[PDB]
Amino acid sequence: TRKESYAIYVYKVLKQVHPDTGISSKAMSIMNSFVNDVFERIAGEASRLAHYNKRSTITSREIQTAVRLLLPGELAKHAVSEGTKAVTKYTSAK
Amino acid sequence: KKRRKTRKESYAIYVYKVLKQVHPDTGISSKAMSIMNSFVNDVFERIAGEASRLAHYNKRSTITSREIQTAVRLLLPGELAKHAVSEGTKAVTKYTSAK
Amino acid sequence: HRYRPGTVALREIRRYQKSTELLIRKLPFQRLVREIAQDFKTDLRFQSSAVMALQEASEAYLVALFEDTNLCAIHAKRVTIMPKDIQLARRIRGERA
Amino acid sequence: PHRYRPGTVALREIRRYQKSTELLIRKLPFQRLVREIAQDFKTDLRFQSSAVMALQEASEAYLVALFEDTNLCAIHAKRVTIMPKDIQLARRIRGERA
Amino acid sequence: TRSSRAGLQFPVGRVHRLLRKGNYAERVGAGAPVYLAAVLEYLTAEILELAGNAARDNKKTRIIPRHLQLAVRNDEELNKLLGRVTIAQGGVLPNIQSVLLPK
Amino acid sequence: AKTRSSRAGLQFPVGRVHRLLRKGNYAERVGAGAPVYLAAVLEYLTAEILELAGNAARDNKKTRIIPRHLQLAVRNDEELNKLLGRVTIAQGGVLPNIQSVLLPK
Amino acid sequence: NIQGITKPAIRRLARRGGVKRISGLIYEETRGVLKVFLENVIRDAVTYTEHAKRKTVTAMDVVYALKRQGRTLYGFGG
Amino acid sequence: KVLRDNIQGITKPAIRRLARRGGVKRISGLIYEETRGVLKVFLENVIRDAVTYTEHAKRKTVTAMDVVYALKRQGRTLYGFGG
DNA sequence: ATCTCCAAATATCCCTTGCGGATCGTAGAAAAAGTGTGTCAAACTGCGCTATCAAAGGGAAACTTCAACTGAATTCAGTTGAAGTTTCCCTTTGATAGCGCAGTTTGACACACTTTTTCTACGATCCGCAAGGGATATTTGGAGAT
DNA sequence: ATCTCCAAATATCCCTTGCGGATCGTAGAAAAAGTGTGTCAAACTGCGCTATCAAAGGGAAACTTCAACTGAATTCAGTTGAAGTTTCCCTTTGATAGCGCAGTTTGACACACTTTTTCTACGATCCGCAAGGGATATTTGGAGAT
Ligand SMILES: [Mn+2]
Ligand SMILES: [Mn+2]
Ligand SMILES: [Pt+2]
Ligand SMILES: [Pt+2]
Ligand SMILES: [Pt+2]
Ligand SMILES: [Pt+2]
Ligand SMILES: [Pt+2]
Ligand SMILES: [Pt+2]
Ligand SMILES: [Pt+2]
Ligand SMILES: [Pt+2]
Ligand SMILES: [Pt+2]
Ligand SMILES: [Pt+2]
Ligand SMILES: [Pt+2]
Ligand SMILES: [Pt+2]
Ligand SMILES: [Pt+2]
Ligand SMILES: [Pt+2]
Ligand SMILES: [Pt+2]
Ligand SMILES: [Pt+2]
Ligand SMILES: [Pt+2]
Ligand SMILES: [Pt+2]
Ligand SMILES: [Pt+2]
Ligand SMILES: [Pt+2]
Ligand SMILES: [Pt+2]
Ligand SMILES: [Pt+2]
Ligand SMILES: [Pt+2]
Ligand SMILES: [Pt+2]
Ligand SMILES: [Pt+2]
Ligand SMILES: [Pt+2]
Ligand SMILES: [Pt+2]
Ligand SMILES: [Pt+2]
Ligand SMILES: [Pt+2]
Ligand SMILES: [Pt+2]
Ligand SMILES: [Pt+2]
Ligand SMILES: [Pt+2]
Ligand SMILES: [Pt+2]
Ligand SMILES: [Pt+2]
Ligand SMILES: [Pt+2]
Ligand SMILES: [Pt+2]
Ligand SMILES: [Pt+2]
Ligand SMILES: [Pt+2]
Ligand SMILES: [Pt+2]
Ligand SMILES: [Pt+2]
Ligand SMILES: [Pt+2]
Ligand SMILES: [Pt+2]
Repeated sequence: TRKESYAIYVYKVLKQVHPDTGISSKAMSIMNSFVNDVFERIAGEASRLAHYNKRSTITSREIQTAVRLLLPGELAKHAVSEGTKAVTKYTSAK
Repeated sequence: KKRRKTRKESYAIYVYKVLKQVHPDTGISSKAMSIMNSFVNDVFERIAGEASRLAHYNKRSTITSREIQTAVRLLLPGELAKHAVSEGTKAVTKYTSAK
Repeated sequence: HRYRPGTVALREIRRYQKSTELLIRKLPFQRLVREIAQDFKTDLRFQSSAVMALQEASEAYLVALFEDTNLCAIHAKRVTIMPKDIQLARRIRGERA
Repeated sequence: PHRYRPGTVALREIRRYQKSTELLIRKLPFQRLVREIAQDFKTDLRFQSSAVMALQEASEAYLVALFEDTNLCAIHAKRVTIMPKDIQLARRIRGERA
Repeated sequence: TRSSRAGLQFPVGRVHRLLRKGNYAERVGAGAPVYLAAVLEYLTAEILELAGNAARDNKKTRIIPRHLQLAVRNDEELNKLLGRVTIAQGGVLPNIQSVLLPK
Repeated sequence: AKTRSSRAGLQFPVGRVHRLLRKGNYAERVGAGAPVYLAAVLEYLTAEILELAGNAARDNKKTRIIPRHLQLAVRNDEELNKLLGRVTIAQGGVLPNIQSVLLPK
Repeated sequence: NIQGITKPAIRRLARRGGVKRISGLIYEETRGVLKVFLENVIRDAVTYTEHAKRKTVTAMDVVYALKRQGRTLYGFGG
Repeated sequence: KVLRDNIQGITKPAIRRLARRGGVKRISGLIYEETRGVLKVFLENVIRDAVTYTEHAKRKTVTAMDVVYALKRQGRTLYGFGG
């Protein structure tokens, strides 16, 4: 049966950032843990936010304030800006 | 009337019933009532939270009394866990008796 | 008549470990909360209970920290709490790197 | 015959073990301990070899971190030597009980 | 009411609604609210039991926050359960370290 | 432009992130921008760690990234270190570090 | 404002804490520590406020914020 | 066959090596039994939860994911074995 | 100050594997496209409660006075843990084979959900009265002096 | 070890206010009923976990010797605490001014759902080859010794 993983996307991003560099299989496993880990923390807090505010839906707004709550200072700024910029670009299409 | 001042919902009256059951000549201040109301919500979430994860982990779509039970075993320390599993199993035995 | 150094102290300890009253004066503390909030978002109000919440949380925190700091002091055969005690307390807690 | 001063080999060992990442507890001993403990909770349990490896990774991590904190407690008391009361102090402040 | 069929004071129907609204899972079995209500009831029984006694020991007929704090901190297992909780207006257990006392 | 990643300008997979938000019981409904914003955030953080681990592999004369490089990366960076303050990277070791008083005098 | 948290107040706190003798440098340190604490919680409390599109920090916004820092508080809407 | 006294498998050299990684220069003789106590309490707690996860799955084999979930529960998240 | 020597670092060759870059063929999942439907954004509104104010007294915070006792430095001796040596246990490695059981598969259905009418528990609002607050006196448990 | 002397504890009475019962009215729980689909029981299976064995050898245990660290003992400048006088601001009380939170109504639109078309990503597999990593020898930085 199929085992889903972020390994391909992590390679892609690794090639952009360090184009002559490889990643060992354990190292990849950690990266895959990190991504599921962070996904969980963000979707979790976003979920609380919508409940706290009597709302049925998770929107990029909740993801945003979940990010502000979870990521430390400078990392929240850049991720907020990488995130809004991707949504803008995405709407600008279809 | 017409404009209704909303409606807060607590466990205050069930907590009061149980307090009678165990201390008939004892009563409870509204501040302490508020504390017990927090406790119940706090524990409800801690439990329902684990159950929810247990259901996900095991690729199932339902929170049954089996998940509540093991949620409880994960959440509560030694003797509290043992008693809580009694009172819970017993209530379900009894509830499904009644028809 | 003089009480020896340490005796009124021990009396104070007994008194406060018996009461539940907040030990910081309400108004200075309220000004502090508003000063701080102001640095994050301007033009903000507070439900009275929220400041209350913040003062309960703040004091429980500090009281619990002096317990920890006090132990570190004793660990070093001392009786006086010093900054190095709070610093170690906070480090071992993982509050501080 | 040559003889290093006490502390010299200790310092060099700290360097060696801080450079590297291998598990420091022996593998068969550790697995026997896990099985013993598992058993007191439930007879007839089996273990994926990687379940034991996860446990060992978590346990070496926990203890290495605890010794870091124990050392800070020894140094705080103007000693260089870790002692039972240092760990007890570290564990109390960390909020670990039992 | 399902509460009576189960012998409980705590509201089996509400606990059931609250489980469906909290997005815990797609579906909620019929046994699950009962068992949860039962556990909620057991634990609130267990606190008030000890808190009551603390009101006695302190010569009062009304439980206040400080009795909840004494109930809790004097009981090993609840102390654990509420390790990361502060009870507003509870204060602390009287404790003074040996070495601080006079000989 | 077919896929929602391409549309958004992303390597991380908007389609997969959408599905996991839905099948994870976070809320009844999931807005259109949410998995986009979230895939963007997941991609940024992985790029920031891989960047920093990359440097670490190179400083240790190495071409391929291993868990010790991730560990050195995370703990030498004040902010990643905080984000993962309660995390254990299997096979990472610790930072080299010896308190002063223990050095030979 | 941080000097509103006065020396005698910090002493009372330290006494509930079980402290007999207090070095004079302790009163500044505690002020530093309380500021860091209050900042972190208020930062998050305000985050929750902004998200609800409100201008008033509520008791719940605080309770939520203390829950996030792993410091659950009972008695205000928990 | 009966399993007894296995915490003595955690040897004196092994505890010393862990202290070294932790920067410890001098170790008092009483440390080794304190360390066994601590490790034992640590493992009893994680394993207890791992085994509950296992019993819930109606399984007899404890998996990496039961351990990974147990550690997450204790607030000691582990990367490198799933999740 | 200068030599001696030990363990870690560097240099050499060889070889195993785990990786990254293909090419593949193939299940499942993303997207495209259509349609049914409920969430929530706005706009308008009442009033709950936050902010503010003005004063006045009371007690708390600040500042001052003194010396008790604590923390920090110095010195030292017995204790104790580090370094190194020797002996041999037992862990590691590599392969084996038996099989216990994890995880996939498949039909039958109990069981949760969803919709709609009836029954009713629990929230809101009210306030008399006693549990507790506060004020004053009297007792008791200790501290500090001689 | 015995007398003087505070502050906390206990006793006691009179005032204040929030408990906790009672009244009333609705939002939600219960009953009844048609609906499908996740769960469960039961059959079948081969990954991989347990068990064993055998050989090699890396590392643990137990031991001697002694360097140096721990902690007991002593000294004392000085930093605190206790208590007195002085200065300042916090808490209470009584509203009045109005912000903005949250109640109500609604339809436009956005997201769910379900079917068909399109292609991404996973599992299975080979391959150039630099990356390692190991076994074997040598050189090297510096601790300790002469
Ligand atoms: Mn009773
Ligand atoms: Mn046993
Ligand atoms: Pt609330
Ligand atoms: Pt997994
Ligand atoms: Pt491979
Ligand atoms: Pt590969
Ligand atoms: Pt297909
Ligand atoms: Pt469409
Ligand atoms: Pt509609
Ligand atoms: Pt005055
Ligand atoms: Pt005065
Ligand atoms: Pt001293
Ligand atoms: Pt000596
Ligand atoms: Pt010895
Ligand atoms: Pt040795
Ligand atoms: Pt076989
Ligand atoms: Pt099965
Ligand atoms: Pt079927
Ligand atoms: Pt009375
Ligand atoms: Pt009274
Ligand atoms: Pt009284
Ligand atoms: Pt007396
Ligand atoms: Pt007396
Ligand atoms: Pt005396
Ligand atoms: Pt009231
Ligand atoms: Pt109605
Ligand atoms: Pt209704
Ligand atoms: Pt089906
Ligand atoms: Pt079916
Ligand atoms: Pt041999
Ligand atoms: Pt050998
Ligand atoms: Pt050897
Ligand atoms: Pt002196
Ligand atoms: Pt002096
Ligand atoms: Pt001074
Ligand atoms: Pt008005
Ligand atoms: Pt307005
Ligand atoms: Pt609004
Ligand atoms: Pt409508
Ligand atoms: Pt090479
Ligand atoms: Pt190499
Ligand atoms: Pt090599
Ligand atoms: Pt040299
Ligand atoms: Pt030298």
